[PDB]
Amino acid sequence: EQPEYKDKLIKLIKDGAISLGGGELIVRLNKRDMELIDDSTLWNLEKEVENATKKVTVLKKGEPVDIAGGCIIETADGLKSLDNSLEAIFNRNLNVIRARITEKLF
Repeated sequence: EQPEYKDKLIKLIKDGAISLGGGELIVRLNKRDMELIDDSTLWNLEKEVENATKKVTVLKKGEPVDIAGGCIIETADGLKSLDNSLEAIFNRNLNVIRARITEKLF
């Protein structure tokens, strides 16, 4: 299989849910290799979406990305960029500042 974190992708879209507070956010997934994959179980994706929030989320366009799908709203009042590159190039930005916070304002 090798697709062990292919359920992490769903654990990432669900993470973006509450972090968006989205009713209908047309989730633009991580290319076709995800646009055919993550949107194979559709009513299983929109489960906890209408739960904690208000309404259910339906994925749409399949724009080529990295590893994780950025869930941007149709009524573009907001745009959560939960990509892999915005989590792995952002996780360093967390540490580089935190290493800078090992002396700052002393």
